[PDB]
Amino acid sequence: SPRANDAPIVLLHGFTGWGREEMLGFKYWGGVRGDIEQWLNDNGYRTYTLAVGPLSSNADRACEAYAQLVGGTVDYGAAHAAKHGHARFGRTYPGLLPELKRGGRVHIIAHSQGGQTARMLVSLLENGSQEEREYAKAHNVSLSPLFEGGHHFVLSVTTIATPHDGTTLVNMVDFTDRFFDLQKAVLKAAAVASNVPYTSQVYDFKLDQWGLRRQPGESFDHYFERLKRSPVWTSTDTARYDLSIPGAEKLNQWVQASPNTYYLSFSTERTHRGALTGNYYPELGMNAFSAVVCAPFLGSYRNEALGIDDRWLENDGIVNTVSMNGPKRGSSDRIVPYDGTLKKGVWNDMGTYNVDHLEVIGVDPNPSFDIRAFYLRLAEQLASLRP
Ligand SMILES: [Ca+2]
Ligand SMILES: [Zn+2]
Repeated sequence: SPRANDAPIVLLHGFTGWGREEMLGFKYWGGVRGDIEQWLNDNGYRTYTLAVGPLSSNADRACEAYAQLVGGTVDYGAAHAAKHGHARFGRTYPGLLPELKRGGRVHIIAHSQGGQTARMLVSLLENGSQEEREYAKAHNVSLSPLFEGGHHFVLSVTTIATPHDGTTLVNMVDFTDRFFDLQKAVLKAAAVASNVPYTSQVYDFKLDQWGLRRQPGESFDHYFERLKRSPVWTSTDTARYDLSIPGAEKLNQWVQASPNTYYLSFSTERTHRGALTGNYYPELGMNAFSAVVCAPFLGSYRNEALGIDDRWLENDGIVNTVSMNGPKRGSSDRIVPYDGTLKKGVWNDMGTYNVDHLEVIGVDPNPSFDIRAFYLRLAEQLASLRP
């Protein structure tokens, strides 16, 4: 497979994922195994890392990704912003790859939620947003080029353990919510952290658009009343909604595979099936948090009404394996098993790997998994793609 393009690679993390300047240099992409970006760069593959909202909707993360790539101030869209009640504009970036404005292409490699974000970015680049176009013209406000349509700079999207159909882990959270609302707890924690010096050097929640921080002149009384009125607490404009079974399908109904882009999917499992129940159980070696908290639910929760059947029980500790090969629920995308030749406009299913959600990015150890070879082989396939 000879090298047919020299397009750069960008890495795109999933839910909770953090940038290279965060977490004391402990890399999301590589974890305890090393630095994946550096492995790629060392082997002749130009690679950069994106850092978007760890807890934000794919829509918000897509706009952030766009800005970080070509440069400029993040623009969530006037219509979207009005609808969800958060700021329209966000952070300002100088641009990682302005060449993309001048005919350059890029490969995106994404993990978990990042796969949803990457699909959405491609859809927005290709087709823009009709709602944002109409709103801008109707109200006479500016429009981000992201919503124009007619941009084609993404050559490939690779997803690793992505919940294209959602994960039933959100269903567990729906149950737990009755006694412990996890979304609200995390947001309250982020609101506190926003007021504490230095914390964002360790972990940057990137929730500026909700204004969780006390503003310069603001009394605690004003602040508290202002926070009480924020729509953020019960918003569906979050990663949680997009990761859920209903939310992922909603995403799938408009975010489709572009005919100009190669899509690769990698699936993951770290479980074994019980002979009597057909339930799936975490293998020894699965990271402890997933093994105790998530895997038991993922491997036993059924909802025949929703079409959550026995096929949903195999998992990698965070996401149901069947969700990973490509979007299916509410989707018209085609998914084909890899046959030695990568095809445009369809999901190339590259197979299922016996590795858990965190092991596949090296955050959890697994000496049996040759993670270097995994990513270098992937880079070689992407470089083989004919533009
Ligand atoms: Ca492990
Ligand atoms: Zn938003």
